[PDB]
Amino acid sequence: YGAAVVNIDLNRDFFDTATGIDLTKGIPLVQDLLVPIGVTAGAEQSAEY
Amino acid sequence: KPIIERQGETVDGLTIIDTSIVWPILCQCTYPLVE
Repeated sequence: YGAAVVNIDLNRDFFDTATGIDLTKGIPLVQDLLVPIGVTAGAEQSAEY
Repeated sequence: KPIIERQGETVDGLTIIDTSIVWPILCQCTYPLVE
């Protein structure tokens, strides 16, 4: 009695945080698979989606 | 007096173009690879 919001997403268990991906935001974010070769320092932070 | 004319190599490296300067730039030359 008193739930503000419920919802559906990716199970933070089958997709473990250690050996594979990560989910703190909604998007399942992995580190370095497709990094844009030649840009500034703050870029590529979206190509990790 | 012309602006371009025939002459042998000058006392400076501008005449006689070396053509061997191709293999180093295909092997022994790291680029910024694209910081």
